Amino acid sequence: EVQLVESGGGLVQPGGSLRLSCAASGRTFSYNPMGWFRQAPGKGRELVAAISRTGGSTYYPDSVEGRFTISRDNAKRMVYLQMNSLRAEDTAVYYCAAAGVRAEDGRVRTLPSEYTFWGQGTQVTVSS
Amino acid sequence: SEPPLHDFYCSRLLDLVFLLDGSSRLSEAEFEVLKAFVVDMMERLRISQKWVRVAVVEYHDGSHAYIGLKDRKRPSELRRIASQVKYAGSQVASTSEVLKYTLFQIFSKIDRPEASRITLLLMASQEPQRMSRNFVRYVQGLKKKKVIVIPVGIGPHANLKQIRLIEKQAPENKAFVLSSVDELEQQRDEIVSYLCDLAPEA
Repeated sequence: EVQLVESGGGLVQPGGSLRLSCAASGRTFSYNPMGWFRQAPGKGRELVAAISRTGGSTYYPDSVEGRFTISRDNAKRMVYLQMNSLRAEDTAVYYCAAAGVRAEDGRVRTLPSEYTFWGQGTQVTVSS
Repeated sequence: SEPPLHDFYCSRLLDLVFLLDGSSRLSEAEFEVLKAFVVDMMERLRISQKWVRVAVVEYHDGSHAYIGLKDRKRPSELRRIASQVKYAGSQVASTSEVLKYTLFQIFSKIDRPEASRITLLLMASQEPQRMSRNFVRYVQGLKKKKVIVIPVGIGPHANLKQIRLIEKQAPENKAFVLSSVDELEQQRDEIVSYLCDLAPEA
């Protein structure tokens, strides 16, 4: 299988910073394209950052662009989400995910259906 | 473990054999381009005993094996070995003899029934007919061991009728016919996607 474990959530004031981490493991992990989703309470899951297998390409929706940075470390099998200038509307559970549809193609994945493997989520709360 | 060099990274169950024409139909510089193609392909594979295993053989009148499927070395070192394959420039590069070698030495025992097995036969020459008596027997032997033979004809002296013979023995045996070694880099992305598609994910 592929296993993903997130950490780094927290309670911050508006304007604060976090850096989420996701540790990947499992024999079939192949440095898959990875992404971060978030889910506001009672709502759906939205892709807020995505990265290619090598890390040379990324995607963010315009709602978090400029403020979030996804990066990865393939020696440590980690992916990260740096979250700057946090806003009340960033409050959500954040999930790490790995693309498992035609994974040999390591380009950035933007469609949620391409994401096959999921972490358990980490809570981010932004409150004044 | 070594991290991937490219976004394309084939992590599938595959035994992949590269057979390199050692004849003088390729100049020393053209052979360099052939070797760069092999290295380029290896960079796009997850090389490991549990994922993609590779073998590299230069064939003349006889074989010189540089890498075997079971060789437990780092991918970086295997790619270095492939990049240092020595030019032979022989008069004869026998496809019959190297397919015999593939059938009776490389795949003498199928260690990994769960993996696909592919032979990339990079051909630039035509062996004399006196050496081809058992050519079909060896190709049929490979088919019986579920080894896919993919001939890559390079240049105007590639044995086209052996390529057509290879395609006819089994429908999996797709051929790539190229103008020269310069076309290898341009068809590389297509070829590696095709080979990866032939292998199972689990």
